Amino acid sequence: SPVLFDFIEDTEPFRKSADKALEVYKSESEAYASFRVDRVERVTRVKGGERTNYYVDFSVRNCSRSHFHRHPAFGFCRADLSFDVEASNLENPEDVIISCEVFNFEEHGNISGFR
Ligand SMILES: *[C@@H]1O[C@H](CO)[C@@H](O[C@@H]2O[C@H](CO)[C@@H](O[C@@H]3O[C@H](CO)[C@@H](O)[C@H](O)[C@@H]3O)[C@H](O)[C@H]2NC(C)=O)[C@H](O)[C@H]1NC(C)=O
Ligand SMILES: *SC[C@H](NC(=O)CC[C@H](N)C(=O)O)C(=O)NCC(=O)O
Repeated sequence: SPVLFDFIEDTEPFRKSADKALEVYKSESEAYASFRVDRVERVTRVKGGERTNYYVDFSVRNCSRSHFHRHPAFGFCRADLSFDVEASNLENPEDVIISCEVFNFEEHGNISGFR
């Protein structure tokens, strides 16, 4: 059985999947409580003998940093959605694995300095 790796060009149908994966992620990681999906960036499909996996790569924002003129923040997440090969839509993955990494304006280089 060959394994097929390719990309889905129309990512908008994965937006809800990204929203829900972030919701799940933040329920386990309290520092992420204020976070919201920015854009779905890329979706990769891997089709195997057993499952179809979709890897939904998405940007996030730390909305608590939109208040009080805080330092900006951004993150990238990947959600791995694993589907029964018989699934007819995206709504009900058998399981989901999510990781996220954050990029804080003030923790990198000299960009948070003054003249
Ligand atoms: C998203 O943005 C918010 C705001 O920057 C981040 O929450 C803040 O996280 C810092 C570091 O944990 C908190 O500071 C800590 O405060 C505790 C108690 O005050 C103190 O014991 C620690 O030494 C530390 O200074 C800060 O309170 C918290 N701020 C707010 C307003 O909630 C959050 O971490 C960012 N999320 C992620 C995933 O990066
Ligand atoms: S993180 C602050 C909120 N952002 C969003 O809800 C979506 C992400 C985008 N970066 C965007 O909105 O441009 C927010 O509260 N946005 C403005 C509002 O008051 O709705």
